[PDB]
Amino acid sequence: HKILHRLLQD
Amino acid sequence: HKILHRLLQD
Amino acid sequence: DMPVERILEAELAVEDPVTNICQAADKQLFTLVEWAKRIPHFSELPLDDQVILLRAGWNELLIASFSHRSIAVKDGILLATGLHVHRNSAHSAGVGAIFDRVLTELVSKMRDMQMDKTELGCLRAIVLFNPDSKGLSNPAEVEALREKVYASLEAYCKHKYPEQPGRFAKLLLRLPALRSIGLKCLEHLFFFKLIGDTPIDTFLMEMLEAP
Amino acid sequence: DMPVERILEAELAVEDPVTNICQAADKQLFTLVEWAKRIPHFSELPLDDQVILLRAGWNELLIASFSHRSIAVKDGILLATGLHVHRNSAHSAGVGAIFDRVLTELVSKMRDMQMDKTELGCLRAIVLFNPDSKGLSNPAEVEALREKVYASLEAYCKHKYPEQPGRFAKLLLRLPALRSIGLKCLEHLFFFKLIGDTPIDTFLMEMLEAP
Ligand SMILES: CCCOc1cc2c(cc1-c1cc(/C=C/C(=O)O)ccc1O)C(C)(C)CCC2(C)C
Ligand SMILES: CCCOc1cc2c(cc1-c1cc(/C=C/C(=O)O)ccc1O)C(C)(C)CCC2(C)C
Repeated sequence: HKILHRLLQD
Repeated sequence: HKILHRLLQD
Repeated sequence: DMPVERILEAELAVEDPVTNICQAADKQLFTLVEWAKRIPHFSELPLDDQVILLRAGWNELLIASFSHRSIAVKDGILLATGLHVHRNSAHSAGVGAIFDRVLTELVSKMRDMQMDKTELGCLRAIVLFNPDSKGLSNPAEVEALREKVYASLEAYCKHKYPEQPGRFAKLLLRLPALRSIGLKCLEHLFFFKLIGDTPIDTFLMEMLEAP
Repeated sequence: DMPVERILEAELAVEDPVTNICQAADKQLFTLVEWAKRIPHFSELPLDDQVILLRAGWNELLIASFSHRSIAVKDGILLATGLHVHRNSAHSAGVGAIFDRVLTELVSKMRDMQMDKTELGCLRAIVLFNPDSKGLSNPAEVEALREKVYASLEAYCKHKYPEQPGRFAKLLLRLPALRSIGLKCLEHLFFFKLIGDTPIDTFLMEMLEAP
């Protein structure tokens, strides 16, 4: 789930 | 829906 | 008026594995009609509307009842037929995931909060008086009955469990889990019918017909 | 603590037809992550749990928002892209029945009760903090946050609408409609993907992958 992980990371 | 009608009728 | 005493009275008055599960469901459909007639004001609604409400709600109504019945059962459910179905037996019959949903989202939550029979009865009456049901001749009347049920349940919770101010909300918030689980069990039944190996009795078959 | 002021602030800070609908959904997925981070205590949860909650709730969260946005729209919805989609256009695109469900069970109910933005925000935060979500490392923590949200919402309803004692219950009882509609829209999306004619963008695609 790369997109979500990246956006939640900041 | 014959069964339900019959049971609701009494 | 909608006294919780009448609702409680209604509950008390009606008191492979897939095959056994479908038998129980069919069996309980006859019992459900009897329950609904004992719920205040339901019998006074137009016959066509009583039909719509029971066709819309039957599955959720039946799931709620067997879930509460299963509160003393470790990792299993008790069918109305007297059969205990264990988690292991569900998994090895290809329906493990949905079975676990019932255990964790319904049975276990009812157990951890000690949901009582008056509370179960009210939640079911709320499910019964569903004003979103398609084809109703007067949704406003059904809504009014739903509002009366949840006014009475709230008053009952404030009085019986005054130390639990969140209890009423907690009860209502099991309804989305129930909806979702009802829809998944129905999906499975349609599939059992399609494959054609599982015996499906007449009242259960009639519920599976189009409106 | 869970002040409704922060929840309201979160809402305000993010303020053929099937193709246009799918564009909007994808678009709003980016916005949703931003909303969730502004909901008190969400960012402090383990990253894996934040992932589970957003994957479990995204659809219901997005449906709630476009439904409230559509309250001034006659027989239609307003997409986040600025497009108004009318009932007629939904029917003639083969998705009429589900479209009408949204209108009658969500948009119209939000309109008839004048659901405000604080209330919408709270219901969404409740949906976000779903302790039934599979794979959570601490469901009890998520449950605790859900309880705080609905304690605050109840207090907010008692105070802002004291003449409507059933309002809090009425709000919570839209959640089963939302669950059901979310599941039906998801079914449709999977079908659009299967047929392969409808463009489905990357964030929407990722939500459609297995866990
Ligand atoms: C409606 C016929 C099948 O209903 C099911 C199916 C299941 C299950 C339950 C039911 C079911 C059972 C019952 C039984 C009630 C009772 O014994 O009082 C009513 C309605 C139902 O949908 C569980 C969750 C136990 C296991 C998974 C499956 C999908 C096999
Ligand atoms: C998730 C991609 C499809 O989502 C849909 C589908 C529908 C519909 C809505 C959505 C949808 C739209 C949106 C749009 C949000 C927005 O514009 O803010 C988010 C999530 C969704 O599931 C409605 C009920 C309008 C009409 C029926 C269909 C099945 C076409």
